[PDB]
Amino acid sequence: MEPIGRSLQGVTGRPDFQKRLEQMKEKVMKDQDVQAFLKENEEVIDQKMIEKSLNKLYEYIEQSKNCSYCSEDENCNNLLEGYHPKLVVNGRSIDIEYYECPVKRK
Ligand SMILES: [Zn+2]
Repeated sequence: MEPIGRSLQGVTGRPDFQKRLEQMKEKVMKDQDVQAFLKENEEVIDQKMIEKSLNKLYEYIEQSKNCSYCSEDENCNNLLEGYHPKLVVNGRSIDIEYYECPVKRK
């Protein structure tokens, strides 16, 4: 009833960096596309892979999920316009590839 080795002990190393870290960590695990991709490739992806590819997954959700080739969102700065970003597992790292907007097909 009395855990002698309580793991609830914060390491003294906690700069504002960790505040970003925990924020983005949650933010990534808060996006709907991420949920779908996670379970899609959960057999391949590991927890650590997520934290390693954190930057990618966070940049993924932060950018335009859609594209102006379909949406009238002119306020979204897209350079890979005509495409949409999707996550892909490449070895031990998760990358962001663009697939062509299906709206190009009628
Ligand atoms: Zn589109």
